[PDB]
Amino acid sequence: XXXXXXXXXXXXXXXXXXXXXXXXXXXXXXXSTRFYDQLNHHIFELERKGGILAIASLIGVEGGNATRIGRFANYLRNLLPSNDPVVMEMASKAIGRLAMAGDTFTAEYVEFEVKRALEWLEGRRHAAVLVLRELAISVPTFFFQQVQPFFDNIFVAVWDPKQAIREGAVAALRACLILTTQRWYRHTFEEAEKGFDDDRIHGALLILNELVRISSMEGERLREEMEEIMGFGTKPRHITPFTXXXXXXXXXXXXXXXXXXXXXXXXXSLIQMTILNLLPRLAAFRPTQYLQDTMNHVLSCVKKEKERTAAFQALGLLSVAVRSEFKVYLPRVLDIIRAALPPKVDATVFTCISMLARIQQDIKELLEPMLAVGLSPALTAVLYDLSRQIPQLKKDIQDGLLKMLSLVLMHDVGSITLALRTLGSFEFELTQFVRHCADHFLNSEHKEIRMEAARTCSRLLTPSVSQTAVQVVADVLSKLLVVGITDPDPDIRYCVLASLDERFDAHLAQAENLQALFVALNDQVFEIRELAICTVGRLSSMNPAFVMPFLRKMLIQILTELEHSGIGRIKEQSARMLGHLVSNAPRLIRPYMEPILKALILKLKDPNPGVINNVLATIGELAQVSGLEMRKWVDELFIIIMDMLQDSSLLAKRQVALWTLGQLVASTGYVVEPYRKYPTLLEVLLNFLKTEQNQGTRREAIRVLGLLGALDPYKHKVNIEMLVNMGNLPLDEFYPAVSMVALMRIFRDQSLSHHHTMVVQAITFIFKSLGLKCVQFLPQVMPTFLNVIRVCDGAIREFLFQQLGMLVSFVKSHIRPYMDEIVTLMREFWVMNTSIQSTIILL
Amino acid sequence: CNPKSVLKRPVTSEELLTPGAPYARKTFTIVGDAVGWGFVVRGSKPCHIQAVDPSGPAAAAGMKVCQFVVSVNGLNVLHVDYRTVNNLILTGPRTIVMEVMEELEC
Amino acid sequence: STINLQKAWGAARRVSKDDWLEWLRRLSLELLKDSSSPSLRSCWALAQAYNPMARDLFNAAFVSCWSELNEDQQDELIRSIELALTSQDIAEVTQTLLNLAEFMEHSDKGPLPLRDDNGIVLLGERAAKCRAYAKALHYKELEFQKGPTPAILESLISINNKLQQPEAAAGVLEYAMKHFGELEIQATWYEKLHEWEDALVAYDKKMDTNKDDPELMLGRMRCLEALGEWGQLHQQCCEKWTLVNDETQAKMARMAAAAAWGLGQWDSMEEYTCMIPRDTHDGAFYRAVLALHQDLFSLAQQCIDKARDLLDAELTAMAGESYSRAYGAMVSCHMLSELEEVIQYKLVPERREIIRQIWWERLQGCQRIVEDWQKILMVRSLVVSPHEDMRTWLKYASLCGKSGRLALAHKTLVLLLGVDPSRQLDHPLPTVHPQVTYAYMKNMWKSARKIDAFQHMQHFVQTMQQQAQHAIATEDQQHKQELHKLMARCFLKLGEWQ
Ligand SMILES: O=P(O)(O)O[C@H]1[C@H](OP(=O)(O)O)[C@@H](OP(=O)(O)O)[C@H](OP(=O)(O)O)[C@@H](OP(=O)(O)O)[C@H]1OP(=O)(O)O
Repeated sequence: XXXXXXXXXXXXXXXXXXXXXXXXXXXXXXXSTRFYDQLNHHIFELERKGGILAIASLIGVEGGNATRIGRFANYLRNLLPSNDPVVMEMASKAIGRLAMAGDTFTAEYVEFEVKRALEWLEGRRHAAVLVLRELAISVPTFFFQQVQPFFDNIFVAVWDPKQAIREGAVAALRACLILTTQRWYRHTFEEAEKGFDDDRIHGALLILNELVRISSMEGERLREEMEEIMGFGTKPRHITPFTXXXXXXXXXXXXXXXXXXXXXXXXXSLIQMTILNLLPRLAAFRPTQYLQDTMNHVLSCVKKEKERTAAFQALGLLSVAVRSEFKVYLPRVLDIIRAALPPKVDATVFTCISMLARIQQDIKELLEPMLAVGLSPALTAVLYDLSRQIPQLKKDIQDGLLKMLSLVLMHDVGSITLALRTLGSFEFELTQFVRHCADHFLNSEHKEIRMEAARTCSRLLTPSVSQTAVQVVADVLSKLLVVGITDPDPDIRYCVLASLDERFDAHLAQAENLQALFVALNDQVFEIRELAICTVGRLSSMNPAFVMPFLRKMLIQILTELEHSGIGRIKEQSARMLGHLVSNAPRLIRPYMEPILKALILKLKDPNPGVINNVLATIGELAQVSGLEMRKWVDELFIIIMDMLQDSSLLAKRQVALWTLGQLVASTGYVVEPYRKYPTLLEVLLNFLKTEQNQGTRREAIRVLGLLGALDPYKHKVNIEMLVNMGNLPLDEFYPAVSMVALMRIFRDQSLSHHHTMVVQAITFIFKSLGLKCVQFLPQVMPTFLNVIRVCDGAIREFLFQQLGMLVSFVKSHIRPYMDEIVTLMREFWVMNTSIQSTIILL
Repeated sequence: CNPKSVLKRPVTSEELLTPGAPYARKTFTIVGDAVGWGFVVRGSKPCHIQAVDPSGPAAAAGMKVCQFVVSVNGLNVLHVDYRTVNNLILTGPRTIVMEVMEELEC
Repeated sequence: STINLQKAWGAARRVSKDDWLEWLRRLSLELLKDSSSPSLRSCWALAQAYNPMARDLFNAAFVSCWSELNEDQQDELIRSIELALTSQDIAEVTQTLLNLAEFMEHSDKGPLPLRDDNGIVLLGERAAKCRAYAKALHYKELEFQKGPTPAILESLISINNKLQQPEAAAGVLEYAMKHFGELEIQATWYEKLHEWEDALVAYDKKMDTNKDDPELMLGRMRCLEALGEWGQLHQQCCEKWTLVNDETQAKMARMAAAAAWGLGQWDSMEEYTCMIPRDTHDGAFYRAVLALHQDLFSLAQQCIDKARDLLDAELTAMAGESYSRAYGAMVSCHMLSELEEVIQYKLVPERREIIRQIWWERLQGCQRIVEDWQKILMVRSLVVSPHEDMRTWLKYASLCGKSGRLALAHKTLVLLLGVDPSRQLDHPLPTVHPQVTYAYMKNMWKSARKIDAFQHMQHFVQTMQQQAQHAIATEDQQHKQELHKLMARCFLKLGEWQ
């Protein structure tokens, strides 16, 4: 896009720049090569954030290539030596995305960064640390290639007086020790305890914790879950849609930690933060003297500020680990919580109150301040998971929680968003609210309110005999259908339409709703159109008298757009649409299967990849729906698919090719006989196993070898000189004979076009060294050599005629049989060109 | 000889129900897998765990063979047949909430 | 002209594939440069730019050089050849040097002497890892000629089976019987030869004298499952569980589940399948089977895909070296795709007769080995009792007879008949299912009860011709045509027997 591409480049150079980088990545999803390298170089030299956004995004989507790797490697190698913060971490993310591309140069690029990282071990030191952390996560194998340099250099470099290194290098030690445990430990504990004997505190405590934490995931698994905070009996659809040392040192890991936490209680915020993280995980390994040194730092940090968030997380682990002995410090903790909440940070306080239960009847009184705090996603996630683990009063929980929601929804924008997310996330017990919600969505100009109130109402209509209740549900769903047709914002239209599930099909099958749905089959958005035609097809069993005439009209129109529109996209969309009918309305389509299949075969014999892919996915869906009525056309379909399977030139994906072939063999029941008709079938299907890298595809290539049966080896047999040279001759003759044979092989084909001069010279020297015994080889050499002179071009011609002259001088009288051809050659290739004339006169 | 019995304890009825003494209850939440959970319950009255797949998710989260269960996914199944529990676990969600008696080496 | 050669010999600092490949290229080009015959020396320049030329002249360069060397250089070379094959062997380098050793055997000069005996042991082991089973056999036969040992005979047997030459391996067991007797013949040799009857006799003789051992228990259980004696195989399981370790436990359950499934005891089958490791193909398959027994269709499809995923490794390895080796995997894929067509059979009543016809046509394309058929029929028996499809189990009974396993053939036919004629000798044969009865009589004749068979045939044909006359209406004309086609074959048997 050239001018406009450089215009938006400087626009992204000078939120908005992340939306233009995501749009450039979206433009690279569809998509010259030189202009993209120049545009990347234009953004590089100028700003540095937009340059990293240009490099990393293109490589991931457009795909790593030898050209692109060789060029952009120089750009990445220039940024790392000297750069600003934030831009450095973005450049390190561009390394991780390059290293997970999965190319042949990845082995060189990763080991180039790792070797230079070991040389360093401040924009140099922290850069190498970010490189080692992301490579340890993404690439465990080549990260393990240098482990002895890793530990030795890092235990020196970590204990330098720096903070950014201590944050990352310990996380690199985390990624390394996890790989060591699953598959050094003495060298870790020695260098860590040497460091312990205020910069040399918070690093040693994390190293001792690594031996404790990895040995026992029970401590970490509580923290890992709090940070983040169908059915097996379902019948599948009848038509398949297309698709030791850490335990003997853990005691010393807590003993040398219950002193550091007692000494460095308030020395040099950062150290107190790492102490309050580590202390619970050490106590969860082995809980009283250890508890007293833990409890003094944790309890004192709760009253303080800038730590209250991490303090309760540590306190929640301590409450689970130390069960009975912690009960002494319950009045201290609960008084601080009763003082902390009135001010409304406390989003974590509720998460840890959930982990406290993870109980007594006192909690009943604790509910009246808890709910008075306010609506947060943590609070309602807690009370939901509270009633899961301890369902003593699940009725009283829902009583208070519905009373809270009622007080809220009786009465800014972002809160109403979250209030709807709450109302629609987990189950509840709501008629007036929904008729009032029918007012809010219509009378709200906010896109996010409408989109959430839509998600909420669609979720809250899961309870779906009194006539009045039905008429209410009918009214709301009629209003919803109106929104799904008339709303401008297609996202809101998509959410509403997507939310009209199987659950509502009793209501959607009503006459009025079906007249609406028909209008919806001509929506501007193809995806909504797809979803609407699916719904009407699904209802063709409920009310076929109405639905079947309308799907017939739609079928004719779809097949018209397929056959008569001469456009890739429209035809691709039309096949997809015919797809949704076959799957959702198989009864309707069965009588019309022979017309449809002839139209589709005609499309397969037409001279865009996505069109053929959707046509194949439809034929595959017709197979199952046909129910043995397509046998007559089986032979034609098989030939076409086999022609398309062999070779990679065909645009159509092998995956769907193999999938539709599976569905044909399966439904129609063509077994054993196809093997006889097409004997290369077993050679094609055993070639995919040696070529394909995709799992899904390899699975299909197996599933098709399954359905076709296991052929008897004999039935497959029905369906389908150098040593000899030496066996005869003496060695002095053998050596010319094998040399000649080896030269003759290269002679033929286009291999000679590369090794022309070399091959010809060797043959001449052989004949000269032999003498008149070369006459033997004449019938081999001459016919080829003459045909080489005929099809050779340019400079080589002259050289060949020179060497033919040598040949003729050696062969002498024996050249008589081939002389006539040589003259013809000369006659044809004699020109007024001075060069060839002197050559031919010599010949 | 067709059935197999691996439980040394002949009967545990009226012994589990009494609070305290031989065992300490624990709740083990097991997540489903692509090929199944990997546990079998074959206790007539107490529904003791028959076998556990050593490489399965259940063995990773404790779930030793010599255990007894009384509640599954909330519903209390302390006094039902083993086959009935097998129906409940299959008809239930992919993730199963299970309580293990977990006798303390006694 | 032996300085660069001795560097290329005594380097051995190569820690990858392309490093040894580079050693090869440097070695070949140095041999061409050296080569006394100028017709080869002239090709050195071409061999540099183009690799195929260097490899085609490899054997001729070598012989030319190796003849010139004055013994001392040959030892320097031979020592380096030994090290290259023995240590850091690379498939591509190996099969080059094997083709060199073979070329040297055909030469007048004679085979290169490596580590004594001309490396008859080394080159055999190397060809075996190269999967050059014909070279392996030749070398293992040279070793046998020098001396006969039990180890040699064992390896000879395994080589023959890999080469799809069953008769030769059987001949090796006949040699063992004569010259070594019986003690030297292990039961595993019968197991490899598919002599399941003699292997069971061997494992019984061994388990009587020697105290019971994990190895001899699994060997005898493996024989019982191959024979299909599910009664005895399930008895050995139930007796020995607590007596067994967890390592043998994992090698037990794959056979114990097969036995439980055969007997139809689904509670036992669930216990056993959990003990099978999930990483195995069979572990996935048997979990997918207990899915379809409990109607867990969603989980079944999941387990089948993992089963296919684990069959990836097997299918690829077998397909690499001939279709015949790949047949075992092909049968695994047969059973997987049949389990997919049991889900359809349990969901679509309209599809039932189509599925049966497909099943019948598929089984006839498959090879007539009784093990493979038993596997496939056991799968289909998940939703089709033998009475609902007679012709499948009759053709099966036919194979059992012609393969010299009349005991299994008898059991199969008794199960189809409905009762035991063997017990009630005085009673007449039941006339319901006449095609079954006829198959039973022609089995009885093969069992050398040929006076009794003849008498039964006379009774049967009198019954048939009376059952025809009285039941001939216009309606049953296709039935009448099948009843005449039977009676005709009965009359022919009567004659030949008389
Ligand atoms: O083994 P035989 O006593 O000679 O019997 C054969 C044999 O039948 P079985 O299936 O019982 O072995 C043939 O089957 P194949 O094993 O060769 O496949 C069968 O032929 P078909 O498979 O074509 O039915 C043939 O039957 P027919 O005489 O109708 O050709 C039948 O002969 P008898 O029934 O006369 O013994």
